Amino acid sequence: MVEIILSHLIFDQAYFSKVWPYMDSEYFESGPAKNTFKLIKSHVNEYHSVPSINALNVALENSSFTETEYSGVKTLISKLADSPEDHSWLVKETEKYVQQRAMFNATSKIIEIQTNAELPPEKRNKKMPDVGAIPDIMRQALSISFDSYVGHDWMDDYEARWLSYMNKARKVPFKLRILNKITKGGAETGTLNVLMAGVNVGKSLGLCSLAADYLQLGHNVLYISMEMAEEVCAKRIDANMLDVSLDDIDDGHISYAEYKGKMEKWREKSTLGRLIVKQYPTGGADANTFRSLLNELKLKKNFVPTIIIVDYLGICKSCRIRVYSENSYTTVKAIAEELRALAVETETVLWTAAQVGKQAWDSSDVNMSDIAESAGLPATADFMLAVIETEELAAAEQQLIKQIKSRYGDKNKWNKFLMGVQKGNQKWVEIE
Amino acid sequence: MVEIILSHLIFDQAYFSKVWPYMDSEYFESGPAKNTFKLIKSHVNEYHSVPSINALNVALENSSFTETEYSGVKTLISKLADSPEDHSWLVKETEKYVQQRAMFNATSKIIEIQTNAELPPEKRNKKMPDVGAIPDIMRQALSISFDSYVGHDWMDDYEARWLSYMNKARKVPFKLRILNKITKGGAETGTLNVLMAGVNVGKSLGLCSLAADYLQLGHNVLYISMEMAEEVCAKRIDANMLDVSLDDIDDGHISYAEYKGKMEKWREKSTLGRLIVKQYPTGGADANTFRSLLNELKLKKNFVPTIIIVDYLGICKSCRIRVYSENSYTTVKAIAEELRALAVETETVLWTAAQVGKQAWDSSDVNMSDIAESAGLPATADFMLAVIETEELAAAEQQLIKQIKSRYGDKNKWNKFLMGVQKGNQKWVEIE
Amino acid sequence: GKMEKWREKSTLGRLIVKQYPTGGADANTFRSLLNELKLKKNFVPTIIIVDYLGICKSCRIRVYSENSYTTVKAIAEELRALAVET
Amino acid sequence: MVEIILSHLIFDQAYFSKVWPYMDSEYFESGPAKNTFKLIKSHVNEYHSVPSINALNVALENSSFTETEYSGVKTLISKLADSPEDH
DNA sequence: TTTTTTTTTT
Ligand SMILES: Nc1ncnc2c1ncn2[C@@H]1O[C@H](COP(=O)(O)OP(=O)(O)OP(O)(O)=S)[C@@H](O)[C@H]1O
Ligand SMILES: Nc1ncnc2c1ncn2[C@@H]1O[C@H](COP(=O)(O)OP(=O)(O)OP(O)(O)=S)[C@@H](O)[C@H]1O
Ligand SMILES: [Mg+2]
Ligand SMILES: [Mg+2]
Repeated sequence: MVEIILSHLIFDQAYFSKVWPYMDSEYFESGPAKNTFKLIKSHVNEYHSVPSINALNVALENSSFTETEYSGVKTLISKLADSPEDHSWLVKETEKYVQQRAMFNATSKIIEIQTNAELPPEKRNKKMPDVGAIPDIMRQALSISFDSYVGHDWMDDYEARWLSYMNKARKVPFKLRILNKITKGGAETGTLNVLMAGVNVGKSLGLCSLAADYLQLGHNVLYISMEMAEEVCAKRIDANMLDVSLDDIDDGHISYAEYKGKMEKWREKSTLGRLIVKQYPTGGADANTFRSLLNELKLKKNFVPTIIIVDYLGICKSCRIRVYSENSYTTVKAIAEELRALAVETETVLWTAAQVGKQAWDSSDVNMSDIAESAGLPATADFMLAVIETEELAAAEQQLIKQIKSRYGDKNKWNKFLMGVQKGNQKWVEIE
Repeated sequence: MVEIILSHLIFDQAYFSKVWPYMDSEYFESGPAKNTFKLIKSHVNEYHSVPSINALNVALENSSFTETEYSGVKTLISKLADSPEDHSWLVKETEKYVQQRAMFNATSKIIEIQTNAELPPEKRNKKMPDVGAIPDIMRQALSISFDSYVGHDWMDDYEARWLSYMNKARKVPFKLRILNKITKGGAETGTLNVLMAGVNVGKSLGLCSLAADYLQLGHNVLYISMEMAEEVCAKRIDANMLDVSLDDIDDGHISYAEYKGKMEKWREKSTLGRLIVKQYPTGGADANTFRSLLNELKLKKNFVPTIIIVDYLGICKSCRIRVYSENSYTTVKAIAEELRALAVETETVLWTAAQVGKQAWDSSDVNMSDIAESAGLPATADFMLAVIETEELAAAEQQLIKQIKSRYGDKNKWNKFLMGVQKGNQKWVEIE
Repeated sequence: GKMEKWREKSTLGRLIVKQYPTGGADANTFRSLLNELKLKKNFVPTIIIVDYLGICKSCRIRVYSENSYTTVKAIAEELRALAVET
Repeated sequence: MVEIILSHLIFDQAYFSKVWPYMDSEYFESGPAKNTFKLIKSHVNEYHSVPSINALNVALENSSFTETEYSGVKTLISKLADSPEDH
């Protein structure tokens, strides 16, 4: 049914718009269909417009086809006449035909490779790849996109925009009321959020608390620890969930009976996600390793996270440059860009913590210029919180959170607010 | 690798238990391998235990097939030896072989289906799958892999994590009341512990004292001196262990009789550990050099250290920054990260020392900002003790210790505590 | 009601919003996007607005063959060349 | 004496202890010996242990090698055996 | 070899 495909490519515009990128010369035939599709594709890539019948004829005249190909293309172009068909049905049939033809090409290549490899080494040909590259061509036949989004037309796509507005398909709510009220319903899907604070003042504590809350809200959470082992972060999360004090696990003040009892009482709830903690060596993992980790989790453990928390994002590799090849600014900006690209690609909320230069350690006020590792991070950041803590504030068992950078709302409404962080329990609560 | 797989299935149990389920009768061959695996699977089904060579022989005897196949399988069970290869390599190569054989079977089925399709409809078998069934089997070719430990799940790994809780895994006691009290059972294997003090305050004294304390408690210590020679470090260890003042060691007050007697007395103590001292030129020690000499000499001296000490962290050499760099911050941070990574890879407590800034030499208190030569070190350090010295405390033979940073406990609970120092004895004592 | 009221106006143009991965887009990628908007739709922009220039990737430098003042300036020159060309 | 060197690398543990870290790929020849030591290097860098004969000629030795050099490599692997003498 | 950057220290 290639003739219908070509006729609707030429005479229809919505049809051409819907499925251009999945049209390839290897999908029709070795005869007139491929030739006329080559004509169409040449005109398209040359003039950036759907050719008309006159344009196709003109391209035919100044071509290098023999008599047989000329006659076939001329007849096929003559047959091209517009007909009324269902748009969705046409799209579905195009998907079916493209899938079937890709599978046919794949299996033909498989036959060729297997048959030639069966031959003795002298009889076989080196022009054709060995059996080793069977799976890739086997998996490329199943990796056809079939969906292409060119842009968000402001006037033509206001229905979907309003559906996203009312449905809040982007916001991911917190468990703290103050965070929701300052972020207008939580953090969005493809975003990078930052906790800015000094050394040993509650960065990883805050990230573990956020991970615990997300896990409580039925979310698949992937905690990527860079400074402490898997058991340490899992112990912090255990202290947060089971309400066991962190000192108690060390001192053995909790019996295995009660620990297992509350573990069971947590595991029975259906409002509980899956948490996978994956520590990497300090400065030894990159965004490509993160993507491979996601792929392996999905394939083996059937795990696709919705929240990915990376504690101390700074100690990574940019995956584009050699490690320590550049200065701190360049490599950190590249790592942050890769992290936000991963967040937008997987539509996963990405939380992290930022180091602060010595000029703001033990200081009651923290600004965005006080960030240490780079200035390419705050530009790439969608939300930053200062987690300041002075001696007096630490005495009162609280931290001063400052909204130094907010893209979800105005950062001058509730700029200062106190948070009741419980240092022992690795969890913070709202003062209200 | 049919022979290896069959052998380690018959003999090994860890290999058998790790991957029994990912084994199909059609993975092996059309000849003797399939028959032997059929016999193994039949024996496992009849009796839920791994068979033995005699069991395979008798099962072959009571089996019935062609005499040529009988001889082939009998010869096949004549070569299955123990051959204890590595288990990780075993499972990895078995996974590779299984994936290759699954790919071969899928390819063969695809060829058969395509050949059946390219036939007149009269001469076709309806039992054969249609062309449309080809894609899904391709997924069955790609969706084959052994389950592997990807991350640390917080729920379905809680029992092992509790095992790591009740067992004080990754803990090394200190033989000192305040140290074990503040670290909640010693430092953890694969961490960074640092002493920050001014110039000539007792950093090397402290490291030697810790090395001796570990040596008493049956610990192997890899001392790496960057400033002092091996003889000097051995002398400091002697002064700490034998309670001989540094004056008496080089003034001749120590006699060979007493020295020999005390040495043999410590030799008879089976609780005594093993200590070595490797010296490197100032700024000429590398992480790769750490592993090399230990690797070959580990075979040569059967010595593996629980505690690795690197004197004067600030004057080491990086294994990633190839050329010398004037930037203190980047180089020192990279060196600290390299040290922490080496410690975690070897799973051994790493101790070091650090230099305070020029402004902290005359100060009675030391802050974390007053560190020198970098700010990446306080970020990479799991534990930091400031050895504060002042004239009044020096007169009282006491040095203040202030836990600047602690990931083992709360650094505000016992932040400041006096520790008695015997500089002549080069020893640490706890004030009661 | 407001959307349809704006659509009723004959003085209203067209707005196309396209998001690119941070670092993934390029001046040649921008040109390909313009060609795609001319092909798929009848859209030929008169105003092009980019949130930030330096995020993009140079079409001539491979990845980071040189420093910041060889890629950022190259992208700026490529974007001005795009403006002149279109 | 590359054959003796590789034989004692594979079979003698004490020899591997004092001689392997000072060994390199380009220290034997450009023929089969280089390929054999490359296989050994890959195995040791992948598992931190000396490969067995089976781990060498079965798991490896099935890489992208031409027949002329693959035959030589398998011949070299065949002629490997321990030699009793002092370390 | 020009640049841009974060940084420690006189
Ligand atoms: N194991 C622990 N037991 C008890 N309290 C702890 C423990 N670890 C940390 N704390 C407390 O939590 C505070 C912050 O700890 P962290 O979670 O490491 O915050 P941090 O800022 O990420 O630390 P770094 O190493 O600078 S990133 C410390 O100052 C202690 O008061
Ligand atoms: N051989 C020695 N004899 C007597 N006292 C010594 C000796 N070595 C060090 N000390 C004393 O021990 C204290 C500092 O010793 P060390 O630990 O060697 O110095 P440090 O902490 O390593 O600082 P550095 O490395 O010299 S900048 C001072 O009070 C010295 O007087
Ligand atoms: Mg922390
Ligand atoms: Mg000293």
